[PDB]
Amino acid sequence: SILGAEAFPELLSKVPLNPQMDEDKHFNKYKWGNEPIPVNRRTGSRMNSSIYDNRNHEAVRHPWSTDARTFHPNDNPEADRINTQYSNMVSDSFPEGGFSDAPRFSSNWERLLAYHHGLYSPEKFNSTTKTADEIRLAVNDFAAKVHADDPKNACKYLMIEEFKCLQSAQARIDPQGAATKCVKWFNEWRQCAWDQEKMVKGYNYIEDRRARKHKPYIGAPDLQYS
Amino acid sequence: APHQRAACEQLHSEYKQCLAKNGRTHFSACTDFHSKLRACENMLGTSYCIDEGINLMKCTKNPDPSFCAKEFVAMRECNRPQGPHLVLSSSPSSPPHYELRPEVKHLYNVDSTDLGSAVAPVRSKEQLDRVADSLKADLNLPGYGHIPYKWESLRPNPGA
Amino acid sequence: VDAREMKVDMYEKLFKQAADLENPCRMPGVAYLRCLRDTLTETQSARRSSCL
Amino acid sequence: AASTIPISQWPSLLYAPPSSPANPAVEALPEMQFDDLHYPRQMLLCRGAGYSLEQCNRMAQPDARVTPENPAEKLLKEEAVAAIACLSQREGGKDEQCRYYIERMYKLANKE
Amino acid sequence: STSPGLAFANLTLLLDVPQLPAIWAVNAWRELNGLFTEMKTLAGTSDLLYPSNRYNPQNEKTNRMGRPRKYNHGEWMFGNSY
Amino acid sequence: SSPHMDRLLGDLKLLAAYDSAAGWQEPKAMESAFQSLSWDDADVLKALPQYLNCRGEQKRRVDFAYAALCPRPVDEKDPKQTLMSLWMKARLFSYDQKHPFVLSPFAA
Amino acid sequence: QGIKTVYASCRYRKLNEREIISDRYTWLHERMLEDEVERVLLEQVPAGGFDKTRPGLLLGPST
Ligand SMILES: CCCCCCCCCCCCCCCCCC(=O)OC[C@H](COP(=O)([O-])OCC(O)COP(=O)([O-])OC[C@@H](COC(=O)CCCCCCCCCCCCCCCCC)OC(=O)CCCCCCCCCCCCCCCCC)OC(=O)CCCCCCCCCCCCCCCCC
Ligand SMILES: CCCCCCCCCCCCO[C@@H]1O[C@H](CO)[C@@H](O[C@H]2O[C@H](CO)[C@@H](O)[C@H](O)[C@H]2O)[C@H](O)[C@H]1O
Ligand SMILES: CCCCCCCCCCCCO[C@@H]1O[C@H](CO)[C@@H](O[C@H]2O[C@H](CO)[C@@H](O)[C@H](O)[C@H]2O)[C@H](O)[C@H]1O
Repeated sequence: SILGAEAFPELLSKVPLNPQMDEDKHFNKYKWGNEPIPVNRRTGSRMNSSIYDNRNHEAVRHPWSTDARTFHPNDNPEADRINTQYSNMVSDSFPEGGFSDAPRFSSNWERLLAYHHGLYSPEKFNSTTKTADEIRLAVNDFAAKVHADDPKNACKYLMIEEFKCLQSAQARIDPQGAATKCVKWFNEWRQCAWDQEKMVKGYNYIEDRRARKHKPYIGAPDLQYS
Repeated sequence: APHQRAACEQLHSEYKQCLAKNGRTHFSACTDFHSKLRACENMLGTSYCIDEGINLMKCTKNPDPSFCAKEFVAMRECNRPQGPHLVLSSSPSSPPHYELRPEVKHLYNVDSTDLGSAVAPVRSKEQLDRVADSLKADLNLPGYGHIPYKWESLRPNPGA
Repeated sequence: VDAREMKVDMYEKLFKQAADLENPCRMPGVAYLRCLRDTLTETQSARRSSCL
Repeated sequence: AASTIPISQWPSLLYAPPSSPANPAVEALPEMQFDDLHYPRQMLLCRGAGYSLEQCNRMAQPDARVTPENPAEKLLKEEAVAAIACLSQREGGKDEQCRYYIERMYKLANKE
Repeated sequence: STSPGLAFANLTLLLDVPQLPAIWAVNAWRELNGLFTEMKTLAGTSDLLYPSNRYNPQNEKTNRMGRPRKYNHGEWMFGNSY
Repeated sequence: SSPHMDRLLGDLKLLAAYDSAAGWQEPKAMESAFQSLSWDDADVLKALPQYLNCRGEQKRRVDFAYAALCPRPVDEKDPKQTLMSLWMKARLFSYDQKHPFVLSPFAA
Repeated sequence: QGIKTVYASCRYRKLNEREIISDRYTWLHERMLEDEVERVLLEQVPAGGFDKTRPGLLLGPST
């Protein structure tokens, strides 16, 4: 009795699940070959990024022992990146399988203390990257909930966009890096909140008369702005 | 006296209705109701903000440089059900102060009941210097006033 | 009616600060308060049948 | 030709992906949903109503708010069944043995 | 007369001196609108009018930004809520 | 001795391969997958017309499972994708009508 | 321009006064509505007030 007879059609019919498998098993059904994803991009550890940090490009220090070999983003990518899907794009900034800095705690109180001091979250350390489908599902659920909360709100799509950008930047495993990208939509939402409030509660101000040189040149048109 | 309580509540509603119908410009027409409302107050231990509203109306047509702020806050604090939380201390002192009732001190983020003067300070070189020195002492920054380069001139402060 | 609007606004502000979008009861609470806003100019007897 | 997509253009890449031989319905990508809170919320609501765990599990039903169904499965029913029969008989359509049905379906769906 | 070196001035003149009547007309229209606004203000208004502002939609049932007034269904003892 | 499990896992692998080959622009590989996608299963063939006419709780269970496995909406114009989706749904329908699914975490 | 500027200065002074008073009246209106709501709420307080020593809802044992 053999194990898994009808379960390896990929092997029976030389069907590669990816160019890496194609190159390995020598099926040669990918016309464009394969450019291997190097190990520094397949795995690695979290690193400091800012140039205004002294330990820049150095691995992040944790209470537990950690391999300090870092994930290197793709800084000099090739001109042709035939697969421009999220699957192949995410590997340039994160490792699909997650970082290699996860702990195996010898006890429960060590885990407790790390969490209590803000140095561990399983959501952040024991996890992979999110697939495009998962990101879209989360975004659409959040959008439905926001619409149900209030349809006649102006900052709705702004909140949805900051959520979307966090999910796309993988804030679960890179919260600081993702906030660095989403704080702009947060700020726009703040502005829209003030604007909606001032439109609801009539808030206006006495505008001063028009300046003597409002137009730089007499022949120039003074486009009227509300 | 629940009958009397209901009667006076109806009277107060009628007074409000007449005052709204007349407007805050013509408010001297509804003086008829004071006779009964003051008796209501003296009987039921209740208040109705009569003098406060009248003073506010009178002031907002001939306003004060303060723009009737004290009248506004007085009316706002008097219309409260359980009584005013914030008051203006009656004092022989020249500058009056804003005081907070003790029974409501636990609702406000304060150490004492004195919330400061009810008028802004007067411009004074001495007070400015005092505040600046206090801030410098609290900061304790070695490097304040240091001038690495100054335009060479017979004048001590070139420009300024 | 103005005081009813104010009371409903207070309820909504309090409940929205209390319950976040991840909370399950947020949508039902907001829906009930929206029904109240819709039925302000009514009596409790007529509002119950609609908001129950 | 296919240039790198920076990390700032990924939100638009998710809802407007590039063209591929097997594209999704971009107009329907905002409609793909799969609620992870369905059964927890159902149980919470029922237990708050006052039912027991067994009653809740008997009354539970799968989520209907999922990704909509393809209208082709109802419009091109007969053609799809015929194509599947052809495939089952001809080993998956090797060396273009179901081109007939596949092209009929493609024409019906595309119309030039 | 003219010359190639005067192309700047020729173009500027040809395109601008015909606009001076329209500029003067715009100025006169602005003056008349200001006059009418001031006459209306003198006549009287429920809510104030901002003179140098583009549009003033405020009335008894409309905020100073075009939205309905909140808490305006009933009546108030001190009169208008504004 | 485990044909259902084997063919399920194989079909999943082939769907993944089709998606990858589409992303990498490989018609040869994706057609190889489509051809290898187990079209000669009598049980699924017999359940196909049953699924095409089912309705109600069974259909909702099967659609929930198919959204769990393949939530992305296929293009309404690609007959190959449509057919692979139909085949996977028919397989799930056969498994369900033999032994129904229990999708709730709460159960006993 | 000087005549217009004098007239505008007077008008702007009056307008500033009116705007301040109007905003403060709006503030007062809102605060009075809040006071009415509070007066109606205080009727729902049980006789003797609240028992601020214990929790309103006891939602578990203490063994
Ligand atoms: C040969 C021609 C004639 C030569 C002589 C001309 C110079 C006459 C002036 C002499 C006075 C100099 C003062 C000396 C005391 C020290 C102060 C000082 O010097 O600092 C000034 C300055 C440095 O200042 P600083 O470092 O910034 O520090 C303090 C500030 O200066 C000052 O502090 P502040 O910033 O707070 O002050 C601000 C404000 C203070 O002042 C003011 O506010 C107003 C001052 C203006 C007063 C106007 C007059 C008032 C009139 C009232 C009456 C009106 C009615 C009657 C008149 C009617 C008129 C018709 O502005 C000024 O400072 C004005 C200063 C002007 C400097 C002199 C400019 C001339 C440069 C040299 C020109 C060389 C020409 C070619 C030579 C050719 C030789 C081959 O240094 C110089 O000016 C150097 C002067 C050198 C003279 C050289 C003469 C030629 C010698 C050739 C040697 C060969 C080698 C040379 C190399 C090239 C070879 C080819
Ligand atoms: C010891 C003797 C002292 C003599 C004192 C003489 C005092 C003379 C004071 C005149 C001051 C006029 O000041 C100037 O006038 C014009 C109109 O008149 C104003 O108005 C001008 O600018 C403002 C906007 O910029 C608008 O009103 C308008 O666009 C224009 O008319 C200017 O805003 C003001 O800066
Ligand atoms: C027969 C009508 C009168 C014919 C003569 C018209 C001459 C008008 C040109 C004078 C210069 C006007 O230049 C500028 O335009 C208008 C006034 O016109 C003013 O504009 C400002 O005050 C006017 C009040 O009238 C407001 O309507 C306007 O919202 C405000 O921006 C500026 O303060 C002034 O600096």
